[PDB]
Amino acid sequence: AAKDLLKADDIKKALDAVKAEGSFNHKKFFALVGLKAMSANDVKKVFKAIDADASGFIEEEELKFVLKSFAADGRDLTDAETKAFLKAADKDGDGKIGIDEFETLVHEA
Ligand SMILES: [Ca+2]
Ligand SMILES: [Ca+2]
Repeated sequence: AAKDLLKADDIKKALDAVKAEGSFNHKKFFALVGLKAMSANDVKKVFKAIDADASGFIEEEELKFVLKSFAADGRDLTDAETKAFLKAADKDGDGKIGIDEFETLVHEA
């Protein structure tokens, strides 16, 4: 979904910016990849891409592999990057990310 939804050149730019281990910031990533200005309806389509097992939530293991939803060659996130992303996104503290939490995170910038 993500690569159909989003500009190829945006994706390359976003992935380039977070190449170095430790450099992933969700706010910067969302802005560069082009998710920031997208409608809730369209952000939902990206969410479903990241929700690999179709559970309805992005749980921690899926967050670690978030970059592979944008490029198959996307690196894993580090433990710290994963924890930082999870803490920012998981608004209710239940350990995983629901759609409405994801929507809010994308648009809170
Ligand atoms: Ca899931
Ligand atoms: Ca949650």
